[PDB]
Amino acid sequence: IQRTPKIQVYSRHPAENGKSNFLNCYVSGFHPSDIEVDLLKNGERIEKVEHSDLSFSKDWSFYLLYYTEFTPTEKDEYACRVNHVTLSQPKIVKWDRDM
Amino acid sequence: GSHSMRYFYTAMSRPGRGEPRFITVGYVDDTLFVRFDSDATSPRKEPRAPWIEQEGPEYWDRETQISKTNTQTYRENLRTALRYYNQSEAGSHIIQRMYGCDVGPDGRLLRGYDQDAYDGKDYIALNEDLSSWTAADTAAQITQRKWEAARVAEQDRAYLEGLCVESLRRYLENGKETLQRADPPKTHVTHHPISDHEVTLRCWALGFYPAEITLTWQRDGEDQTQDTELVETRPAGDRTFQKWAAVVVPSGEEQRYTCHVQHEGLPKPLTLRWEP
Amino acid sequence: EEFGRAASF
Repeated sequence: IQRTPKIQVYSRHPAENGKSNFLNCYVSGFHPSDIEVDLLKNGERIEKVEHSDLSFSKDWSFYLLYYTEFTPTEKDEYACRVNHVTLSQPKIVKWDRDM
Repeated sequence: GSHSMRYFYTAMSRPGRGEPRFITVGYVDDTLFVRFDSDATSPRKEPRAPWIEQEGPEYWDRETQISKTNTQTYRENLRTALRYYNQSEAGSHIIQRMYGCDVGPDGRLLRGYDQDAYDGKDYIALNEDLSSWTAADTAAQITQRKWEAARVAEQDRAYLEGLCVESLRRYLENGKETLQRADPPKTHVTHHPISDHEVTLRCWALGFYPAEITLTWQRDGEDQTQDTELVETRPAGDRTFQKWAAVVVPSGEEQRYTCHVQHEGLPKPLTLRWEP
Repeated sequence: EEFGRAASF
């Protein structure tokens, strides 16, 4: 009936402090298709985040990639926040540069 | 080697918020090349890969007309599905379709596909014979009878053996620099202490295309399926994909573990170990 | 290229 999103938060390239990169949040495995995804920089919403065109896997579950350019530093914290009909509250997944 | 073309429709009703949204995306292998969204300022088929840009204005008009007609058909289909499942007009529902063809290295048809779903559950599918259908339930059986009466399978078959393979062959030639280039994974093993006596070994694959890959851990040459944490393959956003596999191992036993990597970009499968 | 015929449910 309804399927809750899987969530991964990660970079396009290996992270290097002071080097420009892309921050990604990949949401997948969910149904139905409406989903809300924000990228966060130190708890706050990053503006003008882009996303991929709605696609789905062989099991009919949907996937999207949300992404923005970013320059990681040692002390700036990043996360992805996701809401879906299956979730009672938004789920926040912190960016871990080793995941 | 072998290749695929697939189109994916999502038609989503939204009572109270206008007519149902209709979205089409087209792929060759793991490469998005075309999109359509009924919610777009001026809805048209739009190119999403450089190699489809050389298709003429006739192509774009024809492809755009197909999508506009389908917007209407799939809206009709959503209304019909309500009747077939005795459902109210208050709720939001989704029909999905995926269809296309696979070809071999010689470019001949390997197999064709045309399947639909309703609210994420199989609804009806063209069988591999391209002559007959499988319906999931008694509602889809109604559709099957209509499609049998109207010889829809024969129409599918003529498309999948003709235009589907012909167009895919042309896209593969026009896009040969990318559609016919496998990028192998860049691979490494990281080591993270959990605690005095356990460590995580993580086997990374990065920068690979196409998406298909196999990453496995062995302990003393034995696959560790049940004890491996495997993430879903994820897009990097530069066309490539990423994946990792991780095991928790006793400290001092790291060398009993090997990560094995298979990908079509590799001449042979790779074996990797933690390199202290 | 898409197939231009879509049969109704």
